[PDB]
Formats: sequence, structure tokens, C-alpha cells
Amino acid sequence: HQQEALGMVETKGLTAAIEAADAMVASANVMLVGYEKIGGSGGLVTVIVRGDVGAVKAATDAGAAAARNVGEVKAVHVIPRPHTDVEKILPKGI
Amino acid sequence: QEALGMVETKGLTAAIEAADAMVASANVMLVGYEKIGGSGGLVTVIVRGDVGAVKAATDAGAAAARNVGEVKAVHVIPRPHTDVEKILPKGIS
Amino acid sequence: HQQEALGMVETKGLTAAIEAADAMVASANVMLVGYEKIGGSGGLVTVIVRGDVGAVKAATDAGAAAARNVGEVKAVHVIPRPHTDVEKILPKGI
Amino acid sequence: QEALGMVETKGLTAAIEAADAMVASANVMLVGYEKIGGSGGLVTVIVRGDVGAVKAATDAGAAAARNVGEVKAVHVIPRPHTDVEKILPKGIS
Amino acid sequence: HQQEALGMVETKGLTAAIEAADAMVASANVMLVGYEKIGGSGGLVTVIVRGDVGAVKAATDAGAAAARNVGEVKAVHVIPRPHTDVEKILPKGI
Amino acid sequence: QEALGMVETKGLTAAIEAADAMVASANVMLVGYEKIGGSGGLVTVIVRGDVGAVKAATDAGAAAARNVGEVKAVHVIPRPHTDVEKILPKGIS
Repeated sequence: HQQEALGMVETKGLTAAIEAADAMVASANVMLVGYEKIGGSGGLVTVIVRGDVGAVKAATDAGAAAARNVGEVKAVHVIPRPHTDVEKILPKGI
Repeated sequence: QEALGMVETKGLTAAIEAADAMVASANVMLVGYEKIGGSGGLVTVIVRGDVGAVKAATDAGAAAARNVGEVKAVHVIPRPHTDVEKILPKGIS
Repeated sequence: HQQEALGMVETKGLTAAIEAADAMVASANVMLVGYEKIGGSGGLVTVIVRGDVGAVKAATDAGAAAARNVGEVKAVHVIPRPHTDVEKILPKGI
Repeated sequence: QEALGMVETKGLTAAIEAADAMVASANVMLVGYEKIGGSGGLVTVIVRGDVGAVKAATDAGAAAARNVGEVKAVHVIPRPHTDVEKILPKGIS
Repeated sequence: HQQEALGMVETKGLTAAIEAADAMVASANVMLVGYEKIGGSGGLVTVIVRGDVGAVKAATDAGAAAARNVGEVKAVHVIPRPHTDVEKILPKGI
Repeated sequence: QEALGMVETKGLTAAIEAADAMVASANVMLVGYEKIGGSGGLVTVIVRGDVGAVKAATDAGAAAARNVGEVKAVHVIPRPHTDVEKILPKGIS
């Protein structure tokens, strides 16, 4: 029994975000939560994933490595969230 | 009525880390995110609760956010002059 | 019997706009009309208030003074509008 | 049919001052605002009415707006080639 | 029997786009398809027209000439599209 | 299942030229446009179909777009790891 976790890769543009998502779901047993468009200078897209801490750490590292060859990665981060309400922290539209 | 706390960051990733850090105490409620945009790609995380709880939560959120991204604003309104529903903007989640 | 008036404080970001709103409703007997997000480089939020010319002049001066300690104030303005249709001039979504 | 007048400003505050100034004559009708964004945070105020009324209103709107903010564009289309509803964009208020 | 065509004039701001549209519909027997707001630094508005290749070439040249006296024209382009499904290529919201 | 192709441009005009060029072969399907914004005014054209068809279409789209505007990104995902519906964002047309 592990701890749940939230993983993010924030890129300039959608193309790099789709490559980060595909790379993330391919590298670990992580579930793709969804994309979040924030736009504003750079046109930022955030790819969010969930799963075991180790899986999410490996997936975000993989997704960022992939996305960097397509576009610019602005942020890469892992939140090891609790057991219950792992997506309570996310924004409503996902 | 209740105190209002805000952390405004450049990007969503830093805003989600600020939110997780802020809700980490049982007496602080996540009101929601508000996307503004501009050069930063500004996201505002709003919380409510007791003055002390909100002061500690926003200080925690900003501390966390900063290690992920850039914090543009951090503020606490201990006694909002109108009902927190009146003072806040229409779309908030 | 006075003249009705419209007051605005336009800031970079929402946090400074919420502080301007709270400061405005605290300083004078002015009603908070609402916020308007315009985004685009700076991420501009406009706080609109209504009431007596004097009240609105005092409130916008107060709101701008407050908002400047939280963020950047881009514009501060008072329109002394007519008796009838004081919000006819505003944009629909408020 | 009727003439079309536009004042495009950097920001909403300057656009509201332009609109108030433009509608200040009984023969000029406020079509609406259109938010565009970009580096300016562009807002377009559109009016309609008689050529003379619209020429005087847009010149008044731009004169006013300029003292509040930056005016990016001012223009009058005296005889729009299609119906004003056809020439304008779908969402206008 | 000619070939159908799609014409575009992309400007910084709406005012220049409305002048480009009015100029386009005045210069040739072209139908105004609609506007597309893309925003992001410059606040780009695209005016799309359809009709005969020659008509669309003359209209876009006219619309761009007009729009340049009101604002900044970012792009001017003509696509001579097929006979069937001339608007299949366009984005849904127009 | 099917390969996924993307061309991301600064502006819509270059994106429409990329799309027209990409669909110019019967075995390539236009998924849709996605507007992102930022300094570029980014528009992403997404296509699907056979690997070879998608490789040739995105190379064609980028070749075309570039003569109209600026191409920010060009990429092909030959074997998307989840269903193409899962990997793509919710609003796509």
C-alpha cells in the first residue's frame, strides 16, 4: 500500500503537452487526469497525472524529457497528495 | 464574514502547489481558482476561514508556490466588509 | 439630491482587485457593481462601483491606495453619470 | 445601413469612458463592447447612428478615452456595404 | 465555371478587422464568412471571405489596403480551395 | 490507435493554410483546431490517420504554414499509448 500523487508538466503550447501526456501514460502506470489551458504569454498547457508516488515521479520526468524535444517545458512538479480526495485540490474544469 | 486569503502565481502548477499547501489544515476552505492571464498566466487561489488559519495558510501557500514558480501576490482580508459571496467574483471553483 | 456616479479601479491581477473592492465598500456608501476580467498582458481586472459623486471619488481613491500595496494599479477613474440609466453604459456580463 | 463608429482602447476603464462620452447625444446608439486582448488588453466600443452623429461621437469618445488610457484605433464606416448585423461579429453587447 | 477560394486578412484589433471586412465585401462579389478572435499579443482578429479566386484575390488585397490605414495587418492570404466542402477546413465557431 | 499529427502556428491564417494542406490527401482526417494564445496567438491543428499519411501531412502542413506565418511546433505521435480520444483535450473541432 503506497501514497497517491499528482504529477504536472506545464509547457508553452499544446503540441508539447500532447507529447508529454503520451510519454507519461507510456512510462508508468499513471492515469491522465487532463489538460488545463492558462494561455497568457507562452500559452501554457498543464498536463496532470495521478498514481503511485514512484510512478508519477518517473512519468513526469519522462513527459518533461519528451516535451522538451517538441517545445519549451515551463514547469515539472509532483505533489504526493493524501489517500482520500486526491483530486479535491484540482480546478473544476478538467 | 470569515477571513479571505489569496495567492496569485504565474502559472497553474505553482497555484495547485499553493492550494495543496493551503488546504493542508482542517480549518481552511478552498474557495477556488481564478484564471486571469496576461504576461504571467496568472492564477489566483482563494481560501476562507478563521483569521489565524487563513494567515498561516496563505503564508504556507506562498512558501510552497515560490519553490515551483513565481508568486505575483499574497494577501489576507481578515474582515471582508461585505459578505464573502458579494466581495468575490461570480465564477469561482 | 446628488448626481449618480461610476467608479473604477483597474489592476494587474485579481488579488489587488479584491483588496481594492473591499477598501472601496469600506470607505464610502458605494455599491460594488462587479469585476471585469480583460486579461491581455498584465491580466487586467476592473472593479466597478456606484453611488454619490463624493462617495465614489473617496472610494476609488481609497481602493487604489489599498490595491497599490498588494499589486499594480493600471487605472483609477470616476464617471459622474446621469440620474436615469446609470449602468446602461456598462458591459453586459458583470 | 446606418454609420458605424469604433474606438479601440488599451483597457476597459478607457473603453467605458469612451462609451459614456459617445452615448452622450440622443441620436447615437451603443452597439456594444468587444474584448480582444493581446499586449494592450484591447476593448472595442461600437456605436451606430447618423453619419454626422457617429463622426462627432467617435471623435468625442476617443477624446475622452485618451485622458483615461491609450486609444489604439478610432474609425467611422459611414456606409457599411452590408447590413450592420452582417458586418459585425456574432457576440455584441 | 471557376474555382472556389478562401480569403483571409488578420489584423491587430477588431476595428481594423471591421474596416477590412467592409472593404472586402465592397470590392468584389465575395461573401463574408466571419471573424475569428485569436487574441494573444496583438489581439489578432481574422476576417474570412469566400468566392471566385479572382474576386477573393481582389477583395483580400483591398481589405488589407484599408485595414492598414486603421491598424496593423499581420497576415493576408488566399487559399484556392476545391468545388465541394469549401468551408470544411474552417474552425467550428464562425 | 491511429497516428496523431500536430502543427502549431503563430496565428489562425497560418493554421488554416496548414489544415488545408494536411487534409489534401484522402487518408488524413482533420481532428480540429485548439486556440492556446500567449505571445504567439498559438493555434494547433490536429490530424489523425495512418503513420505514413500523418507523417506526410504534418510535413506538408508545416511547409505550407511557414510561407504564411511562423510555425512554433510540428510533431507526429505514430502510436498514441491510450485511445486518441483519451490523449486529446475535451473541446476539439
